[PDB]
This record gives sequence, structure tokens and C-alpha cells, in this order.
Amino acid sequence: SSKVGVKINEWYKYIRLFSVPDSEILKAEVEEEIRHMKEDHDLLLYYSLMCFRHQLMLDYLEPKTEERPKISDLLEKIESSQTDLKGILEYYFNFFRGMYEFEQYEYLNAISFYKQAERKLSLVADEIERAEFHYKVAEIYYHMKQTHMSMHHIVQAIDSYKAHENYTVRVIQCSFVIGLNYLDMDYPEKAIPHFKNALDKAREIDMSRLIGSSLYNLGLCSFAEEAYEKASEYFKEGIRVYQDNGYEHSNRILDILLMLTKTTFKMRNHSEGISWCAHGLSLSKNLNDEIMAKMFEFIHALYVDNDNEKLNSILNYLELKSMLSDVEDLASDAAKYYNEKEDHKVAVAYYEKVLYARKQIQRG
Amino acid sequence: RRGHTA
Repeated sequence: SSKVGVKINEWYKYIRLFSVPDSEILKAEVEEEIRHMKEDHDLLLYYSLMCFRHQLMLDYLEPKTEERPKISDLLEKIESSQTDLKGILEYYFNFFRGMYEFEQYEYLNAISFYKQAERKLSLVADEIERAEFHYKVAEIYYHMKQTHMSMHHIVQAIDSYKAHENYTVRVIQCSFVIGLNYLDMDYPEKAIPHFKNALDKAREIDMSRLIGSSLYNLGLCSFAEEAYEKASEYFKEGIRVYQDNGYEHSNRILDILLMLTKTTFKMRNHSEGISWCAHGLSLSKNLNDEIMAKMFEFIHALYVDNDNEKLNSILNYLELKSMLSDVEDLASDAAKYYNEKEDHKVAVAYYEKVLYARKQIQRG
Repeated sequence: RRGHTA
């Protein structure tokens, strides 16, 4: 078993390097070795965990569109061997499960898993593997708008990654997290260099997904600066990048469509805003993303028919999904809309919701 | 909306 265990370690190394050809080679090698040794319950779980992690990489690089996804059968195979776990295998189990939960918008489960992984971090001698942990922990803290916690882990990650060679993908992703934390501190001019750096690296390694994401993150800065026409240009080109290189069905394209929709209404192009909102809504429904659909439903209910009962119900829903930053962003949109319309009694209510969300966020 | 963290 040490021989097969080394191979699975090698496999994981290539996954972290985003070298799909090597990962597939190692995957096929491991499966050949398994078919002969075939006598080790832990080695098999490590195998199923790496299968899991490998698919996570593939789903990020090529999103697959009726059939039970490969990720679900692997997750089932992995959740049957939870008793008597120990050592680094236990760290992997909780870390990989945390990653999966994060991809399903199961934020509380994800922190729960990550925190269990954190306890065994002194078991992880590999500095690059610890960087993976810190990067992924920083990411979820950013999505929870735990800015200081997020920066605390992200700096640890990027130093490790920047100390090695060929972790370019993760270095871009760390630049995303750093920049986005500055944006959450109201420093869009501090965020832009990080995203411009990422965009340049994303173009050098010709990774369309990261190119489209850099343009989106830049569009978010212009939006914050109220440079709405420039934000709109960034959002459109990012959408085009995604749509032209096989990511037209990536759930994360919905973020760019959402912000373009908001942007179009901010420029008072009412009809175009509805058009974008409806396209984003339809795609959300076709990608079976309930959470994204709700956000498109909110913007439409805000700018089109002023359905405040529906706005309130959506804000409550996102809070139950532990997505307080979106509660804050969406309540802020409604507050500012009703303020401009001089419906100040309604604007007050949404400002109170913005204040409530910020307090929930600060409560940690 | 949250930025892209990939």
C-alpha cells in the first residue's frame, strides 16, 4: 500500500497544479494499482477522496450539463466510510467535504467542515497543501464578508504559492480574494491593481474562466465607483469570455449577468434592464440555481413592479441561506431606489434592513 | 453580489 499511497499523493499534487493531463494519467495509474492490491479500507477511502477532489477540478475547468452527476456517486461512496477516521486522511475528508459544501452554497456546513480540517493542520507538512487550506478558508470568509478573517488566511496562502513555481492559477485566485476584500472595505482603487494583475496573468496562461472573472471583478470596482458605463463594459466582455469558451452554463456566469442587470437599471435603461434580468432569470432556472434565481427575482420586483412583500421574502430567504452580504447589497439597492423615488418611508425600511445585515455580519 | 473567488 505505500506504493499506491505515493501515487495518490502525486495525483493530488497535479490536481493542485491544475495539470489535467497529469492528473488523468495518475488517476488511471491508481485505478490500475487498486485492481490488484485490493485489500485496504483506508487506501480505498483516500482513493475515493482523490476521485472526489479530481472531479472538483474537472467541474471547475469544464462544467458538465439530466444524468446523476459523477460528483454525487463519489460523495455517496465517500460518506459510507466515516467511522474510525484519523490522521491526514481525516483532514482530507473534512477539507474536501468542506469544498464540496461550499460549491453547493451550503455555507454553514462548509465552515463546519473547514474548522474540523483546521484542527489537524499541524499534520500537514506540505506548505503548498496548507496554502490550499488557507486559500479555501479565505474564500468562504470573503463570501461571508468576514474581511479580516479572510485577509488573515489569504496572505498566508499567497506567500506560500508565490514562493513556488507554477501555482499561477491559485496566485490569480488569491489576487481575486485580496482585491475583493479591499472592495468590501470601500477601497475600489486599492482593489483594481490586484484584479489588473490577475487579468494579465489570466491572459498569459490563456485561461478564459479566469479572464472572464477578472473582468467581472473589475466591473465590480467601476460599479462601486458609479462608473456604470465602464462597469457595464466589463460585465459584458466577461460574459462574452465565458460564453465563447465553454462556460455559458457555469453557474458563476449568473453573477456577471446579475451585476450587468443592476448596472443597466442604474443607467436608467429600463427596457434593457428587464431584458437582461429575464435572461439571467431564465438561465438561473435552467441551471437549477434557486439562489441566483431569487436575486434576479429581487431586482425585477424592485425596479419593475415594486413588489416589496416579495423583496422582503427574498431578503429573509437569503438570510436563511447565511448569505448576509447579498442581503446587504440587495437591501441597499432597494433603499437607494426608494430614496431616489422620494418614497422615504419605504427607503427607511430597507436602510434598517441594511443596518440589520451589517450587524449580523459583524456578529461573526 | 460577491465577486469571483474561483
